[PDB]
Amino acid sequence: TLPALVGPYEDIRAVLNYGGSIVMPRGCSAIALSHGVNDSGQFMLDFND
Amino acid sequence: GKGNVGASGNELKLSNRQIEASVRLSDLKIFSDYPESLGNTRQLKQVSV
Repeated sequence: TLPALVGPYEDIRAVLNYGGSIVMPRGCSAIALSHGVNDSGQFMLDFND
Repeated sequence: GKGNVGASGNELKLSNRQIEASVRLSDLKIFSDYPESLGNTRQLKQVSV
């Protein structure tokens, strides 16, 4: 979550990465962050994936 | 009754009874939004208005 002074038409741009020793295949080692309003980085919050 | 402003790809105009506004995709510069690191092929998939 990113609670800054954000106005309309503004699109935050953050990236989370993990650089650990254990390497699990790509697709999930890094994620983006666009609006930050309790953003999970996915268009769905599904735990049955 | 009729107006036109803009260039190929990025053009607003009035044709017949309708008004058309075209946006050139390459104009939008989405490569520049995020670093080429951790991304090779970028492509659009969803549009909401």
